Amino acid sequence: LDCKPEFSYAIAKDERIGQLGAEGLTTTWKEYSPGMKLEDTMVIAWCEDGKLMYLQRCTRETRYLAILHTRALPTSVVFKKLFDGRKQEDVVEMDDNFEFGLCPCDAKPIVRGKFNTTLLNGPAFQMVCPIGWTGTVSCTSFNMDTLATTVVRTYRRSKPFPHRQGCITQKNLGEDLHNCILGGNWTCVPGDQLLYKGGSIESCKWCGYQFKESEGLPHYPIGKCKLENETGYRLVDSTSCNREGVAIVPQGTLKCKIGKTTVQVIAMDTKLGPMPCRPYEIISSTACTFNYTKTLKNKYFEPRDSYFQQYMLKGEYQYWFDLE
Amino acid sequence: LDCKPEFSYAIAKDERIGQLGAEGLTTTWKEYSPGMKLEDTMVIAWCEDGKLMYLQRCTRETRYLAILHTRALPTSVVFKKLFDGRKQEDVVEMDDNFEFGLCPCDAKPIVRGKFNTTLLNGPAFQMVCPIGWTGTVSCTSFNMDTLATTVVRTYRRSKPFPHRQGCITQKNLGEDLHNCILGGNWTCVPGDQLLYKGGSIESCKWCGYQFKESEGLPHYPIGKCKLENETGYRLVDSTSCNREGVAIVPQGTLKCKIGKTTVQVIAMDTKLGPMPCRPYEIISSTACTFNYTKTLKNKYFEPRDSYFQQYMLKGEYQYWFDLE
Ligand SMILES: *[C@@H]1O[C@H](CO)[C@@H](O[C@@H]2O[C@H](CO)[C@@H](O)[C@H](O)[C@H]2NC(C)=O)[C@H](O)[C@H]1NC(C)=O
Ligand SMILES: *[C@@H]1O[C@H](CO)[C@@H](O[C@@H]2O[C@H](CO)[C@@H](O)[C@H](O)[C@H]2NC(C)=O)[C@H](O)[C@H]1NC(C)=O
Ligand SMILES: *[C@@H]1O[C@H](CO)[C@@H](O[C@@H]2O[C@H](CO)[C@@H](O)[C@H](O)[C@H]2NC(C)=O)[C@H](O)[C@H]1NC(C)=O
Ligand SMILES: *[C@@H]1O[C@H](CO)[C@@H](O[C@@H]2O[C@H](CO)[C@@H](O)[C@H](O)[C@H]2NC(C)=O)[C@H](O)[C@H]1NC(C)=O
Ligand SMILES: *[C@@H]1O[C@H](CO)[C@@H](O[C@@H]2O[C@H](CO)[C@@H](O)[C@H](O)[C@H]2NC(C)=O)[C@H](O)[C@H]1NC(C)=O
Ligand SMILES: *[C@@H]1O[C@H](CO)[C@@H](O[C@@H]2O[C@H](CO)[C@@H](O)[C@H](O)[C@H]2NC(C)=O)[C@H](O)[C@H]1NC(C)=O
Ligand SMILES: *[C@@H]1O[C@H](CO)[C@@H](O[C@@H]2O[C@H](CO)[C@@H](O)[C@H](O)[C@H]2NC(C)=O)[C@H](O)[C@H]1NC(C)=O
Ligand SMILES: *[C@@H]1O[C@H](CO)[C@@H](O[C@@H]2O[C@H](CO)[C@@H](O)[C@H](O)[C@H]2NC(C)=O)[C@H](O)[C@H]1NC(C)=O
Repeated sequence: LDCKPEFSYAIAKDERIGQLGAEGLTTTWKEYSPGMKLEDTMVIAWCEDGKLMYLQRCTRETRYLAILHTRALPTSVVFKKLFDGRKQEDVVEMDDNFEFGLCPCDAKPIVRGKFNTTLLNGPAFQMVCPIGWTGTVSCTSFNMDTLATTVVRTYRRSKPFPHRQGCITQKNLGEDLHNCILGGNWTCVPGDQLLYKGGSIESCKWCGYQFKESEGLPHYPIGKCKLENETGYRLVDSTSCNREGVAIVPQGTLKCKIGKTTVQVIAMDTKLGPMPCRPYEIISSTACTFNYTKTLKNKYFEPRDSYFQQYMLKGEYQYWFDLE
Repeated sequence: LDCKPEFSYAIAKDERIGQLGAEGLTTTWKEYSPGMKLEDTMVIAWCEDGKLMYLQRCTRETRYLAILHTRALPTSVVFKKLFDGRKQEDVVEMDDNFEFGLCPCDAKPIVRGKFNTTLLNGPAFQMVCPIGWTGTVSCTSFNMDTLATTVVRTYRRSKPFPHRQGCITQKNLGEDLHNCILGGNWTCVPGDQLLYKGGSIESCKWCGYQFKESEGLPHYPIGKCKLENETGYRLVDSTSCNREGVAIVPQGTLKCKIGKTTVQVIAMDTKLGPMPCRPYEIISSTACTFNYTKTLKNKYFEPRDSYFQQYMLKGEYQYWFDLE
């Protein structure tokens, strides 16, 4: 129903009309206002403009609204029931996208469940992205004198939630993007690393050396490589950090160049082998004239010398020759 | 009977006195000399005391002495029979030293034997180095009236002549020494070249090029090689004058060396190989400097470039490199 300009209103717990008037009032009478509001310990209620509304502020006892025309007789009071009255204890199965929770009887939540995924604002409470959640939250309360304590209402989740609104489901552990197995924003219980489905890429990391462009590598992209918009690295390819006896590493022993990047490399074997990377510092010194560079045991950089149609190789250095 | 002063004497074959003299006369009449001698092709006589004595120089024709008294009629001569005219024949086996032949009755020899080995000086003849000859010369004689013809004596050699101290048994052709199967000085009917059983060589000939010294060959000596007492070459070996895909000839196409000697040489193939023979002229041309020479497509002379531990080959030239 609604409220009307010329009536008195009050609330009541039972309709019992005693001799003198309404017997079971909880409140004092109240004459109309466009936005009048009425108040007790089991309910609040309100009129807009133009309409009767309420918000049960606990639910153990049953409450009816009393109404009595301002002039009319006390024993003439009329009751429409606003919420039913029952006790004790509950369960509320929380729907797949249940988010904002709200306990009743100024009662503090107790959280049993799989993981942490909660925001407690007093007896209010909230599931922040509990994707993959199970547990049961019981709004209990404790008596200080007697150390007994008891619950009003349980909210059950036997089946795990699925995904939802703005629930970020990918975290950085160090520099690597990692999945979120369960939960979303900050309840991320992280998983396996993210694999590269595709995308316009900015940067590749391999063997502990970070590259921009296709140039020099067995293929591009390779190693692990991160997107422009994003923060961390997605897996791609675990190509081994060795290129036929010559392995590329942090530490030593001579420096060549891939694409634009510096690189250190050490040789594992001493047989004839191709250096993977283009070389660093090419030093010259026509009669016969010759450029050369430093190398490893038996390892040849391209290009071959045209003149001797071959890679030309003392033992430490690889040479190139022009004869006039 | 006897020769007296008041007579003339001559000799006759037939006892015939025809009209105007004797007919059978093989002389001109000889006036008495104390020591007159009469001579013809059958017999020769002499008067020593006035008594007569003669020595037949052949048997076949029967002869007389003619005697005409220096006054007398020609038609009155007389004759004494000096000796009879038996026509018999003999046969003669020549000593192993047999050397010089002699037919009798002014009789042409005609010769049957193995080869050419005779000098013919009318009715006498000569065997020049008849080494290993066999045959029969026979001193035949014609008659133009009767067209029969006959021999007086056959000289036989059934068994072949051995060699005989004074006969040269090896002929020189080109610069090659050659045996005489049959003959000696200029009757040499030559044979195979001489095999070199041993002795000091002055010069070897291999592949059309003359070597003095053991240096730079499979061994020494080799090919064909001529001794210090001699004039031409005895065969020793015939090592193939093509060497590991590269062959050595008169004309073309570049000149390497062995011992002190020049050698022309052509390529048998292209697939890599070893020469063998040092090279002609090494042309030089400080930082790096480089000596080199010309060569054969993929063929290398010794020694390698030490500095690269390998053979050093652009395509027509072999190089050696100095970084000091
Ligand atoms: C469960 O999740 C939240 C994550 O945000 C944690 O909230 C913090 O709780 C600590 C209590 O130890 C408080 O001091 C902070 O006020 C909260 N911080 C933030 C950023 O929210 C909560 O503690 C987690 N539960 C744990 C770690 O047991
Ligand atoms: C998880 O985080 C994201 C990003 O911070 C949240 O999405 C933004 O939330 C703000 C509110 O502050 C709104 O303006 C938009 O909905 C988002 N921002 C923009 C620019 O679009 C998301 O709501 C978070 N989820 C939680 C906390 O559960
Ligand atoms: C950065 O960019 C990639 C590639 O565009 C983003 O991937 C998008 O996100 C959705 C799912 O969240 C994918 O299905 C689509 O492929 C992408 N959408 C569009 C419109 O391109 C990725 O999420 C971004 N990473 C961030 C913001 O960290
Ligand atoms: C050795 O280094 C020199 C530089 O001093 C190279 O010189 C190049 O040679 C060409 C002609 O052959 C010149 O026209 C260019 O100006 C030079 N190019 C560059 C990129 O500098 C020489 O070719 C080098 N030899 C090698 C790499 O074997
Ligand atoms: C023995 O004597 C004569 C004269 O020397 C040889 O006659 C030769 O025979 C050839 C036939 O091949 C004729 O053409 C010539 O009349 C002769 N030629 C030469 C080169 O002598 C006879 O053959 C001699 N016996 C030989 C050479 O073995
Ligand atoms: C071949 O010719 C030579 C000389 O022109 C002859 O020489 C004689 O023979 C011996 C060899 O036994 C040589 O030592 C001497 O030159 C000569 N010796 C004497 C003792 O005079 C050789 O006999 C000739 N043979 C012929 C033509 O048949
Ligand atoms: C040059 O010397 C050789 C080797 O010595 C001579 O061969 C000799 O001759 C006889 C046969 O005539 C061989 O059986 C012997 O081997 C050699 N005899 C001696 C004593 O060494 C060859 O005849 C000579 N060549 C000439 C003179 O032209
Ligand atoms: C290139 O030719 C010259 C000859 O002019 C060689 O130089 C000689 O070799 C030694 C040591 O190698 C040098 O010390 C001398 O100056 C030269 N000696 C004589 C006697 O000339 C050079 O070694 C040759 N390089 C080659 C063949 O690779």
